Amino acid sequence: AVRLKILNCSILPGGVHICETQNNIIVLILTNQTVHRLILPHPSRMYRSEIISDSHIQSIFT
Amino acid sequence: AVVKDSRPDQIAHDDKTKHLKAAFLRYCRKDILGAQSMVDSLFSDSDMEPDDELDLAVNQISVDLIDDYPASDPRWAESVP
Repeated sequence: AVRLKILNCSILPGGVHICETQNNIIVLILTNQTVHRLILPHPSRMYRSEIISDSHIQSIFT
Repeated sequence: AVVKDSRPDQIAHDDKTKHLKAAFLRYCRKDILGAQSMVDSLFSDSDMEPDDELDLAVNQISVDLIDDYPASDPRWAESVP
């Protein structure tokens, strides 16, 4: 869980979009008077293996 | 050559345990410098933070060490012919 405070502009309704690239997740968010692009690590680029029998797992936010 | 994501248990944990074993073997061979270098290569020692993953890795290394006879011991001498 992450909390992002775009303090100045309130986020427009329906203004958050997500696109995928083979390395990263690109988050494009539009507000009334501002536009933002964020880069997040891809799940497969954060290594992919769940051979071990577990009940909980770390997310991509550390 | 870090492995991404900590999580409870995966291949990264095995890599960390192997690094701990190599640093411990260096310490047995009397090299504080290489052991500390590997330790810094995984976790900063300037942190006083509680690291359950670090403690768990240390505990598992201790468990393996106490439940298995150490490398280069007379137990290997009769294990080899």
